[PDB]
Amino acid sequence: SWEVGCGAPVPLVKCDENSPYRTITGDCNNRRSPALGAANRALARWLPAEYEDGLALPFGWTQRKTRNGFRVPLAREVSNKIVGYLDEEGVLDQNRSLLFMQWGQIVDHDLDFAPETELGSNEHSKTQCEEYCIQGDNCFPIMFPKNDPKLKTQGKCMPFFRAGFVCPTPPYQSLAREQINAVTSFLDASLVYGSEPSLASRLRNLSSPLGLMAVNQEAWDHGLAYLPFNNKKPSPCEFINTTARVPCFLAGDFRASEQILLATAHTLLLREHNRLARELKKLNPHWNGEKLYQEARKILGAFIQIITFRDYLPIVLGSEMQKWIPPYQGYNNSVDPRISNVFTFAFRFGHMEVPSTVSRLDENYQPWGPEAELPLHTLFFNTWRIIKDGGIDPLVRGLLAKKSKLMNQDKMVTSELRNKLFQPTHKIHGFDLAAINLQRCRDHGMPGYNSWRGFCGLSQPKTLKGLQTVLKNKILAKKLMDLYKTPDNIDIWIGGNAEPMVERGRVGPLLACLLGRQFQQIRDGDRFWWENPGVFTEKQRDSLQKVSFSRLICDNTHITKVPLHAFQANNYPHDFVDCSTVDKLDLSPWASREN
Ligand code: HEM
Ligand SMILES: *[C@@H]1O[C@H](CO)[C@@H](O[C@@H]2O[C@H](CO)[C@@H](O[C@H]3O[C@H](CO)[C@@H](O)[C@H](O)[C@@H]3O)[C@H](O)[C@H]2NC(C)=O)[C@H](O)[C@H]1NC(C)=O
Ligand SMILES: *[C@@H]1O[C@H](CO)[C@@H](O[C@@H]2O[C@H](CO)[C@@H](O[C@H]3O[C@H](CO)[C@@H](O)[C@H](O)[C@@H]3O)[C@H](O)[C@H]2NC(C)=O)[C@H](O)[C@H]1NC(C)=O
Ligand SMILES: *[C@@H]1O[C@H](CO)[C@@H](O[C@@H]2O[C@H](CO)[C@@H](O)[C@H](O)[C@H]2NC(C)=O)[C@H](O)[C@H]1NC(C)=O
Ligand SMILES: *[C@@H]1O[C@H](CO)[C@@H](O[C@@H]2O[C@H](CO)[C@@H](O)[C@H](O)[C@H]2NC(C)=O)[C@H](O)[C@H]1NC(C)=O
Ligand SMILES: O=C(NO)c1ccccc1O
Ligand SMILES: [Ca+2]
Repeated sequence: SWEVGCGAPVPLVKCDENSPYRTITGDCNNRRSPALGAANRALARWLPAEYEDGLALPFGWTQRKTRNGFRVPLAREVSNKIVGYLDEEGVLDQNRSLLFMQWGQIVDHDLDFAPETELGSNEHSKTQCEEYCIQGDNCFPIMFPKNDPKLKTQGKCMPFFRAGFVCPTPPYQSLAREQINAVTSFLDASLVYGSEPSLASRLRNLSSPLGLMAVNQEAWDHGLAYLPFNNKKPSPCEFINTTARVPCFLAGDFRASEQILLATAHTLLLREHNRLARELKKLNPHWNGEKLYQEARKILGAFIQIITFRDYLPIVLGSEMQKWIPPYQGYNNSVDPRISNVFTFAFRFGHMEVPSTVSRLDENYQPWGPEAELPLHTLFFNTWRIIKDGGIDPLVRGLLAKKSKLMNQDKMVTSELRNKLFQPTHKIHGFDLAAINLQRCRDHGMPGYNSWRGFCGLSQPKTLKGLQTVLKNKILAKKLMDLYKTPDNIDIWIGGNAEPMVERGRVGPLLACLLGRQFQQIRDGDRFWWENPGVFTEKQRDSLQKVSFSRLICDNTHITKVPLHAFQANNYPHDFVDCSTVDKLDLSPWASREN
């Protein structure tokens, strides 16, 4: 008996085996093993976890224990000496729009979420961790180096809490610690609809038989919907501006308001569901609410799948695309569709793609107002700039017309994220996402850089010189050695991202392998994959492959000019055409006759 037993975070129910619709939780996708890919289950392990005590303590916890003979460097040190930089000039990606970064975050949020541990509201725990920086239980602080300016200004550490895990929440004790994925592993738009029946239902408009999602009642965007506000106070969104007092939005995913451009994409998707559902009510007047909801939902999930696999993946993986994701051959019930623990770190290549500012453009795509270009850090958990400063059209135009940041070995992550991150649970704009990613690697018990190179069949450098040749960078390799003392101890997030980009792509070999395997598996092991015979009809398929992010914008905003290939860098006005030139989604194939 393999470690097959434990199952408890978990909400349990029965499977209607002939339902043409996915469950909200992901259960029932695989017929022989119904829990596969479901939400609130453990992240899969492609390799055994590596903890300090073999079971649960992260490396770096016990200051005297080493990793292969050496102390592991402080997360914030590595951040300071390797990841930071000062000059934002020359840093933009010349052939990827801001939308390229933004889509990655959306896909990521549909596939994985490992929430921090809670246990204790009205507990000195949240206090003992932030106020005193005392390591202990789920408090695993990021200590500041000596010479770090945050020491003079912020305190002795940045609080950090370990990720939730399967089985409990209490002192669990024997088999290795496994973190939770709170969302469904299938690319199914769970970030729009929710992963729990509890939330899925609350998101819906059930007082009307139209199969629509609830929309904001306090505010409108020139007649277009906004996501509803969240009930819960205190909300970090009203905190960043107690005068405006505008709460975070309520969406299928809890991270929706982390930054204004993410909330903007969530709004576009909410609108498409309603557009689709009312458009479907027109062709099938007899269909009921539930049918409208499920059928629009199914359509929206196919859209996310199509854009991801047809438009997005090919420009991340480049020439490695064909190597890891061969053409679709059909559903394979033997494939594990679960998202792996390491994927959630590999997919973090996106953090190095975020630029320092966000712009709002007017109708001619020229600056909108006098304070049109804003620093990223003022937009974390900011919903007021949307409700009170022009709606989403100005931000959407920036998404289309501005560029992503390009990964650069000398310029990894912007200070907006590296020194000024705002955490929903705390009150300063002073966190470091890079140090957090590093610390989280250790928290999730990740094998080191060389373990993953071997897994992907790549050479494994043992020397500084071996490491120079792989990174193709003498000094980066050297700072890496000085901090880590052996390439075996290099945290995967930084190791993976330090490698040069493959041809036509935006990640290196190690990441291409880790990303590509994962995507191949969630496609091949998804019974509801859009191309799987029987999910949609042939005619429905011919209609779905004409979707494009450009059309989505046209139908759901007041923007009338869009580029044809939204993910590449596009210059206004030459690369911008009229919305009426853009292929629409033909829903006639969804018309039924029941006589
Ligand atoms: C602010 C943040 C972003 C933009 C300004 C941002 C952006 C991205 C991109 C573009 C990603 C992929 C293409 C991506 C992936 C994942 N992130 Fe990240 N992200 C912002 C902020 C955060 C924060 C805060 C976290 C949590 C860090 C922690 O470990 O505590 C974060 C994480 C992740 C993540 C893991 C999700 C999970 O499985 O739990 C990605 C796959 N991002 N982000
Ligand atoms: C900026 O990036 C653009 C998109 O990545 C790129 O254009 C793309 O170039 C590739 C070259 O491989 C072509 O790829 C397509 O080739 C044919 C289409 O003629 C198809 O049969 C293939 O399946 C594949 O999709 C495309 O012509 C184009 N890709 C897309 C999706 O439009 C530009 O070259 C880049 N610009 C610069 C200046 O480098
Ligand atoms: C917190 O949110 C506040 C309200 O949203 C915001 O104040 C608002 O923004 C500015 C003040 O700086 C004013 O906007 C402008 O309005 C017209 C443009 O249509 C101009 O002609 C005006 O001169 C003015 O500059 C709003 O009047 C103002 N609203 C209120 C109620 O004060 C704050 O700036 C936000 N504070 C922080 C710290 O973010
Ligand atoms: C649920 O749907 C109903 C019906 O579509 C929404 O109410 C309508 O929409 C707007 C704003 O309320 C107005 O044109 C009418 O007052 C309503 N028409 C009808 C037929 O009721 C309602 O806003 C939705 N509720 C939520 C919470 O989203
Ligand atoms: C369905 O997926 C399974 C699991 O990934 C595939 O298994 C392959 O089959 C060989 C033996 O025939 C196994 O050793 C490997 O796990 C897989 N091959 C390789 C090269 O790794 C299987 O091929 C798939 N089945 C179908 C019908 O496509
Ligand atoms: O935004 C996030 N990820 O992309 C995020 C992830 C974990 C915790 C909170 C957050 O805001
Ligand atoms: Ca999902």
